[PDB]
Amino acid sequence: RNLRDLLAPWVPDAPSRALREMTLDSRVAAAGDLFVAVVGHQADGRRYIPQAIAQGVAAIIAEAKDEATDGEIREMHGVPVIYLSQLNERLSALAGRFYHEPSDNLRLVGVTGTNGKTTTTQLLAQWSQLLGEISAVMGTVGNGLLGKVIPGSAVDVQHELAGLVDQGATFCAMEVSSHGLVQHRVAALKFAASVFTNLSRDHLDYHGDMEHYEAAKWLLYSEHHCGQAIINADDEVGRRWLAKLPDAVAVSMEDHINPNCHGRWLKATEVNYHDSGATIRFSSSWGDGEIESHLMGAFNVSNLLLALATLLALGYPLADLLKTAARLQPVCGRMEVFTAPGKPTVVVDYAHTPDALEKALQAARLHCAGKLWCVFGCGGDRDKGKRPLMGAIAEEFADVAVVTDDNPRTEEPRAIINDILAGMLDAGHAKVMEGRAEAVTCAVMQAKENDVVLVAGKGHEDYQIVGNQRLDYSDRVTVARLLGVIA
Repeated sequence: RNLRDLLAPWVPDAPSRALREMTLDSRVAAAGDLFVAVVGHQADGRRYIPQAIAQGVAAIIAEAKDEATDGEIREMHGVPVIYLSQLNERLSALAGRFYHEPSDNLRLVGVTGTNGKTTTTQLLAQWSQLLGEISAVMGTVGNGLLGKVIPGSAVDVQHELAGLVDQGATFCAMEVSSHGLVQHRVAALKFAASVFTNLSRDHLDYHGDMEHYEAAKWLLYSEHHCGQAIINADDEVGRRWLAKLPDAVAVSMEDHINPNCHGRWLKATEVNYHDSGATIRFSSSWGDGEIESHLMGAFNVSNLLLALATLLALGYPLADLLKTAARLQPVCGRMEVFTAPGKPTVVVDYAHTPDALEKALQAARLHCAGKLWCVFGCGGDRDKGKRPLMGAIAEEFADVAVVTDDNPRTEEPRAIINDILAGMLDAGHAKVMEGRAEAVTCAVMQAKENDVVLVAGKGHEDYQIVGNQRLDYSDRVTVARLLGVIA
């Protein structure tokens, strides 16, 4: 890594200097580093140039605004200070070059939208790895090779992607946030494909507002290297964009493919939501098929179809994708199904808010031939407002509500339960059982073979906080043991 080579596309005359790491933070800026001095929200990195120099940085690239002309090379205490205009906009490119263009050395797929990013990225990484990639994810759960995802500027993004390339990754599925996009955090990444799940963007009822939002997003899209575009046609905004993008792939499970456009498409023609997943029949411009998914609910059918369409668009053979679909797993503790011969289906989900609980129950209901049970509680020593709302939801969307404890902390457990029951029309119809393990057991043991039990609020978490004690407890393990299976 050399300053002169780093800057060659933009500044021809730049001095030769060996460089170690690239950093925006003067505090960690060490001997031989490149310090990048940016102007951001209420902070100006240029003010920390002396500190960085004093700490022995090899070189500095700095925002030119109000200080210098674009490409101006200065020297301070023998340290080159090179000024660039619109440095925030160019930081991704600068870091990309610094880290040897990681997105040109693996197949990077970006997933954007309000919901389903995490699941879709996981599915992309898993499925590609099933077909022989070494896959990785970058998202809200963390970054890493599949199964080793460890829990954020344009520099950090490039650095992390380079780390993955160094570890052998040949495929990366990345969550891209609206905020990340707008702040130029992925500006220079070469996406092989870009996936759009959905837009629950409230506050856009005014046509001028929807117009400006769309305009701003279109402008950003046009500036990025998005590669193959894969768009959920079951989303309203999705459809409007598809009408403008004849090379985009349209994905639907609700009959929104327009076959007159002769574009690429994939659509679920029928779905059987059953006691251990979903049987998905689909047609596509690549051929037709049937997938056995072990994911639960309609949203996860959508997520799966988006991943499928993406991998098809990138040239992964349909026959191979079909052969590996049954190996795709849920995100741990997210609508995670547990089944055993002749027992109720049990779903463990992290849902711990009214909206999440409603969604989880509606999803579970699809797979439920019999009665739907909901085992849940609310956290103690936290905002109490959600409690009656979760009670009303459980009463409405489940057939049996089993109210129990969920991290009661130092609050009287029964008081929490009372707040929950208060939200019900008929609290007397709810079951209450304290000891969470006992409540889960009660549902699982009483539920009929064709019933579904949703165990909500913990997901992957393996603790129950009672008092100041973090007790070893897992819904997944409890359910697994009851069903005679392995979590």
